[PDB]
Amino acid sequence: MSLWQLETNSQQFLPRLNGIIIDCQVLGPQGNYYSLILQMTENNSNSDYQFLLLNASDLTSKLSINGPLPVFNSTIKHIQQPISAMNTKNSNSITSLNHSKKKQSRKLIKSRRQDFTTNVEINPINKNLYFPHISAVQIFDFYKNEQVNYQYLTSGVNNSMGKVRFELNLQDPIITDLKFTKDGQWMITYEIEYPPNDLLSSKDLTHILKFWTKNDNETNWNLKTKVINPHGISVPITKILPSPRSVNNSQGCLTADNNGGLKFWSFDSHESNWCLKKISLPNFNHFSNSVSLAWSQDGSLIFHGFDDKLQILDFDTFKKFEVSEFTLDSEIQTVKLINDTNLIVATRTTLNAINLLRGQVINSFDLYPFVNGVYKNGHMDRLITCDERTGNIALVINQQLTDVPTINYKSRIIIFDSDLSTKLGNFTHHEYISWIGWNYDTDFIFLDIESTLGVVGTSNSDIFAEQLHKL
Amino acid sequence: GNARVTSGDNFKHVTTTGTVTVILSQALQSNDHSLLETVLNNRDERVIRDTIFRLKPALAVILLERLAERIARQTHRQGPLNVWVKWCLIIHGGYLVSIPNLMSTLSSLHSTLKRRSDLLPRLLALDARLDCTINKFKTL
Amino acid sequence: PSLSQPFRLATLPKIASLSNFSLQADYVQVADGTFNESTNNITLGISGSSISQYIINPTPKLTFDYPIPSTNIITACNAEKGQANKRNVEIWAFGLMVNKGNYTLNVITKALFLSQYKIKAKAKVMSIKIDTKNSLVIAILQNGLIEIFDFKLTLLHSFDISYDNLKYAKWFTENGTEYVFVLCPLQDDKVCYKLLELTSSPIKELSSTIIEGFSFENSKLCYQFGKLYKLNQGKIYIYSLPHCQLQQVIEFPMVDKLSPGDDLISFQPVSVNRVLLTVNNVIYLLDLLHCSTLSQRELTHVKTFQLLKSAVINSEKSHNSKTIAIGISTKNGPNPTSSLEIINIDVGTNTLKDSLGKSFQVVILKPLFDDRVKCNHCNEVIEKLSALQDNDITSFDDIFFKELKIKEEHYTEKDRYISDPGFLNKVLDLIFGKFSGNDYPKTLTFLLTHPLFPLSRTRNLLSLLRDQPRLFKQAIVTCPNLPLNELLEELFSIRNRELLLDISFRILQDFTRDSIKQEMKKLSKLDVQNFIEFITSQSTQLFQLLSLVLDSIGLFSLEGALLENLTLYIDKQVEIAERNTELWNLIDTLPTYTMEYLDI
Amino acid sequence: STARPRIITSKAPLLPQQTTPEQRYWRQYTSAQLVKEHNSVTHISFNPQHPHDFAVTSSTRVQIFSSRTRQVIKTFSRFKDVVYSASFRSDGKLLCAGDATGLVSVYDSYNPRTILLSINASTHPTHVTKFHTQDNKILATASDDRVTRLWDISNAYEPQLELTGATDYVRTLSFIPAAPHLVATGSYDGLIRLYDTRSSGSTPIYSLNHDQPVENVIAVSPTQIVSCGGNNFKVWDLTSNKKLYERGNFNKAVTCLDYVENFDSPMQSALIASSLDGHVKVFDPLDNFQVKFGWKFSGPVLSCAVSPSTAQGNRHLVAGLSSGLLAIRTKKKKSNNFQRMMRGSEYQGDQEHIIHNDKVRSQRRMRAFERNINQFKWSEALDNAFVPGMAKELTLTVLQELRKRGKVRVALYGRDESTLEPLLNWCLKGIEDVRSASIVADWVAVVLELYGNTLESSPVLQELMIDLKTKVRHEIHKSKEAQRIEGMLQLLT
RNA sequence: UGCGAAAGCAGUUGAAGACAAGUGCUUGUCGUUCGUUAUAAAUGGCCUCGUCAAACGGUGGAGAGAGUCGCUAGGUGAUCGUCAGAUCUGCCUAGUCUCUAUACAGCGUGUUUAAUUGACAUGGGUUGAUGCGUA
Repeated sequence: MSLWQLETNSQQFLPRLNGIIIDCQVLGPQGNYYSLILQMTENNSNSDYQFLLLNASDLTSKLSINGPLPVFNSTIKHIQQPISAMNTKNSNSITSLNHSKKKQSRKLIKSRRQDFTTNVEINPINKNLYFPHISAVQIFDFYKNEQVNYQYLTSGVNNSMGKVRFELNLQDPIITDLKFTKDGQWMITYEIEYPPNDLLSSKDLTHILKFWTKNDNETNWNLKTKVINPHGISVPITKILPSPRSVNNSQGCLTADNNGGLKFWSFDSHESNWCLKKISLPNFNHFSNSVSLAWSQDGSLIFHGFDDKLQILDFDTFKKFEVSEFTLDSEIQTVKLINDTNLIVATRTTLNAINLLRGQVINSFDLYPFVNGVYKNGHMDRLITCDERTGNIALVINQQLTDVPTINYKSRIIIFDSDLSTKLGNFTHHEYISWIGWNYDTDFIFLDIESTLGVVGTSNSDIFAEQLHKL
Repeated sequence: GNARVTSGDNFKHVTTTGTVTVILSQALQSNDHSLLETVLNNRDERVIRDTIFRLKPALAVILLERLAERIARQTHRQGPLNVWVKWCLIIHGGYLVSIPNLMSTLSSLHSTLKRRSDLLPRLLALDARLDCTINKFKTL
Repeated sequence: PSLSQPFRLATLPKIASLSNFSLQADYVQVADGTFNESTNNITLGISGSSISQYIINPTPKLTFDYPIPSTNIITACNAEKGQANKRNVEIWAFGLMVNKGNYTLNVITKALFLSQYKIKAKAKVMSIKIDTKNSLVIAILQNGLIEIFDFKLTLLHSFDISYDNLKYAKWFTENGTEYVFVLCPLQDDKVCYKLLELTSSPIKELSSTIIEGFSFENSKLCYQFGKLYKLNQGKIYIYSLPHCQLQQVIEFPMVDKLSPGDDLISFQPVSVNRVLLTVNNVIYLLDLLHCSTLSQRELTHVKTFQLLKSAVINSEKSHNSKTIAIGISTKNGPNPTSSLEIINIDVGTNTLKDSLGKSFQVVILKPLFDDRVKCNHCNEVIEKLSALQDNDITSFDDIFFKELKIKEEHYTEKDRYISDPGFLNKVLDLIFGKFSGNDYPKTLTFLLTHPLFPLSRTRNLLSLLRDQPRLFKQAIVTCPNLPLNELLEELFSIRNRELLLDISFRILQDFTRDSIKQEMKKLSKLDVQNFIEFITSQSTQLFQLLSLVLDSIGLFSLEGALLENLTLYIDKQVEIAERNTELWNLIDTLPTYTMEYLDI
Repeated sequence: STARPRIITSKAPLLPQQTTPEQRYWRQYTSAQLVKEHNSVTHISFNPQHPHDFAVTSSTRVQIFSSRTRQVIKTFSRFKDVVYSASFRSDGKLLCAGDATGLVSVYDSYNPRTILLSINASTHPTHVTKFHTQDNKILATASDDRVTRLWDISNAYEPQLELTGATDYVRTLSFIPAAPHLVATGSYDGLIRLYDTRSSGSTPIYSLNHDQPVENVIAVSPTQIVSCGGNNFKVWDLTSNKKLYERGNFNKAVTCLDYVENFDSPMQSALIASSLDGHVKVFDPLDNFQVKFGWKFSGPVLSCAVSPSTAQGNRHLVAGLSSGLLAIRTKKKKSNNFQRMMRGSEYQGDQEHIIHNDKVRSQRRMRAFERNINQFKWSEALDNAFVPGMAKELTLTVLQELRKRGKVRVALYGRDESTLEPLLNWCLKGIEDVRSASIVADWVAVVLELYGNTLESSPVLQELMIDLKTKVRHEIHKSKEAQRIEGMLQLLT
């Protein structure tokens, strides 16, 4: 923000604001306050406005107001980027605006991939809500409905400078996954750093994994360890699963690739840092982004679903149990065990409940009519959530059309008991529900594309007293 | 800050006179770097083969660890020290096969060898470009 | 988890009371104090014969025996080692009843006879506890009286529970404080449960509750870690202390088939949520938390085996998974002979790993919703197909495709309904029986593409298809869960170059490197030699398969002359690979005086 | 608004054999002084009290070295034959010494002229003379007579107690802390004998078998005793009377051993052990007695000592060599009118109601390359990368930052052969290292694609490419080999 | 743009209307429409609140620098030359050997697992700017 002094043509600066300045105004009889609107053009999926009221005396934020800041997979409704000197990924040129609007409407109507699902996390110790914004995490308190922090978790050109023109084509590191241990004292983050274009190393993405810690009283997460290129070079980490309380008192986690490899990391007190405890070989030449991972509460067995095949691998030997292999009709999207007995496996064409004790599928429900190609691999997992006590929930969203598809959506929540025998509840919401997850209480929280977090859960003295106050 | 950077390939926590086998065994057992360094100073390949040939299989494993750390810290020794590593694997290969764990004990070799090989595709790309420009002005 | 063979401890005497095998267990009593995980000694009271102590290991042997008159039945017996006024002593406390007229309570002290005392009991002594710390012997009587005595059998305190006909009394300790509970039958299948605390009075009542619907006549009762186990009519009822509240009822179908009267059942706990159940001569180790049969054993040489007592592990704290249990075995023959036997038991790790796939309990796609939004009868089929005449391909294809409304000869996502496995297996059985030789129906081609092709039919599936060329390439490409061994045998036996590349691609894609390496170790040295010669005569998948071979062959096996030819080929390939890579990168990649002619 | 983030230095993944916090402390004993004595320095001891001077026994004299000055301050040359001990008492006032003649001399420390007490312990040599730690009056002596007499300062005519039972030379004596009655002695029998002075004595309560001649026995803690003999040192627990740990990392026979605890190092306690192979190594009792540091000297080490826990100043590590050399390593530790006019600065608002603090803490000064990047001076920041005496890691960051900012061509437009050679010179050496190889490949690619024409007309630029092509070709061989050793290393597993 | 793995496999980038410039014709443009899954460049770069010195605690290191004609393995030059070799008691690269404030980089010592203090009147004026030092 630049204050031009017109008498001498000089200027004063207030740099490193949270976003580009959509609007600016002087608010006060004597110009006491400045009101700003910030945009945060990093998130292309949605336009993230923040209202900043600054004290003109010392240019400090008197009041910063913004709602939840989720990053949806694809742009929603009629979100359009602001106008810039050039057409870039974070902006539109003068000419490109109208064509981009038409293309966006045509994409929303005609195309069949209509994924806007967003990743969100819940802090167990505090029940704060963590949104992995691009290259940063927004910590938001939904009980109070106010933001509590915004922390940069990656390297990159994030607040060092304001990108302009060709610099606006740069892509900052993207926080693909963000998860907490069951204890809640450790934070695990997975990052993808994109190289700059037009170099020899312009096609080799860098995959980073980071372990952070903080005491409960503190508010900032401190990076404790950093793994560069886990699982090898240019190999993503598709899935992250924090360990149960039984194993290592919740100081472990598994990372799973698209090559079928698994790596188990744990916090070693002697080394004082996280080290790779166990490894599985991703040697075979089969690739798939559809990878799901579940762990028994006891910690004895781990369920690894790669492409169409599910494997029961023992933790001790970190290998197939000595039936371990289960073939499925289509690719596995999410594997979750509502209870130690019942394992609920969702494939791209159906969802099934199986008894590990009997090894026999109990119930199977068709999903193909609703989920055929709407979502990319792995996002049905962030749609399906499970309680550890009562049961799970299936979320199914439909476009509404009367006489070609229309922009508005309708969402349906279905509460299922363990093994899916009965539908405990059936509710309808009037908007696309991006993400639904289980708060550690009985209630479930869900996030709307309108950025709304709903919850599904179970005398003379008297006269003188008045007048004196008036005076 | 003071965080530790690491990688996913670090599997650490998962015949003739003139042979210097006598000095090598003593140096490895006592971790005497100076005594070890004199042994590695010999470059005659005939010596290198014979010393490792008579060296006890139990001590061979720790020799691989010592060479790996020296190669990782100093890249210029990658050449002369490799022949030690190559002969250790050839001679003590049978013993190395029958060990309960190799990744934890040879973690230093795997990390060091893995690092160099990963640069291989890039260096070919640079070499082709350098040849292209080198060819051009040489003919002109 | 596993069950060891029984080994004999002693041969029971031929007494009339012990001749009734159904009631034989009640006449043999086991001391609680001497029988635990760390004790190598067992004290036993055999009605009318003696009260004996045996050493278990290294070899069973009799160490001490106290004769008893044959007319007497041992109602309660206990033995505990301790210090008494200080000398290390072993206190033996046991009670007898004589034709129901007189009841004897006896305590014997032995130096590790120092003293022997005898008093008349008011009612039948059911449970005896020895507190060596305080030098006390506590006896529970059937008439509800709990009497505390010294080692001289002088009565110190007497507590009455206000209920008679007491039927069950068991001991337990918690947090170092000593507790006891007892169950007293009432009328109309009602049972008073009371929990008592042993500490002015040394007995304090903590809880008193009446349990309805709790029968004794056909119920076997046992206790472990604050839980009470009651087997009745093939159902195990779970009651939790201190209120003895019903938590769970476990159905055990293997007992539901037992005719009432002939099947001899005994029940004992062996660890947390793990019990031992016997039905005649068969021994079952059950995990009740997961409802699984951890182990089963049949004793063919004995008619029946009844559990008397078991040494219980606290697996939550103990690293040891091995324990022992004792029972009475009855032999087959015209003159049955009863023997006391000991069984060693591996309880396991108490993890879900142990109970997976061992449950003792024995689909159709359903719409998600019962009822303006954008859209993105098996047995009769089998009956119709079976009724056809043999070798009738056209009719068989017509019925299968038309009736299931399949449009394609390969599986598609729209055929999800047909994914029921039982139907596919029966169709496969018909295809085998209905057709043999060189002609198979198009239904087989569709099934080969089905993701849920039964595993049972995968074996030899390539072998059945060795006639027809086209059926391979459908099976190799798409048939699921094809065994690796058959693919490797076909890999090294086939000369067709195209099949080799597809088989190589299939093997690597669906199997891990280590799994393949083990199998190639089995393949003959000539076959691998032939394969290597094929090479010297998509390619990486064939070479990567070669690099696996050299790993399987090992250093010793490989031969020098062939190694020379293989080395030369690889060096040529490396040069070519280097050459091509250079090409690939290339594809990606004023004078003072000048003389010129002017254009006019 | 937020303060500008600092440029983060590039840190590659950790390599083997990193520096440990224990190593960083012990490297600080840098200043080394090598003194030559007449004969082998048999024993070295430290005064328990300030200033903690240490006495060295050599030939027929005892020398006390000042801690701060590191030079001899007192000399005790009254001894006719060889000396064998110089241990101080706990108070530090007295130092006792044994002699080959067997006489034990007690002198006032820092007063060599005065002799307080002279004891003829035995006709054989008296190798060990040590004051009791808990009790000041009683002095212990062990001689080649194989009887370890316990003398009393007041009564010097007869020993208070005369322990026996050793079948060989006794050259080691130790007092267990918190157990004044207990006394530990180790003989060349290989047996460590423990005695109870409260009882009648003269017969060990029990013996611990070391199996090799015991050269020195030290009680690290009240319950743990560490004994060094033969080629290893073993730590015994008296409550269990069995050896908890044993370390035989030494080559020659370990000779001396010392223990220091509760000192300012990262390691709470340390155990230094001489080897007789020229090595003195540090062990951590908190970590199962694992090696944490080591030194090498010219010849065999006979005595080692370290400054006591409460040194109160510069610490000292002392090594004693049989050749007579003494090696010392040390870790060093206006007008009144104006003031009355300006007298408020010292006040910190202790008595005030509200204390208000807004001063921002001083950030470290930024380097030239960081300032240029902060000011968007892309070309100048590149120049600062290649300057004489610039750290290799710091040069890599500015190259990585410029790439991350997307300014690789932007920094390279306005350049010629004169200002391009510094970048190529670094690239020639940076290509060798694994960390900078990838960055060199990108930067070298751009300059070629951006200065092809200039390269043709400039001969000096060409030569930089010829040698560079030679070096990259050499890296190809190294990377290709690493794949082959990796390839065969897979065959083994 | 679709699919997929990240590698890649297939497929696109059209028509009309209006305006400006140049000479009805040509090019270029669009805060204009329909349809399809579908270079840049107006000299224009980010504030201030406190600096300097000396310590301490972890985290990294290619160590920061100087010697040693002491060894090991290489590369290579000037002149002469009977091609065997000579004088430069040749040079360079790497390792080893000796040494020092770990001498090098970085985060922190508002409370943290650990770890700090000290100096200054944070002003105004004059001279020197051909400043000061060095070849």
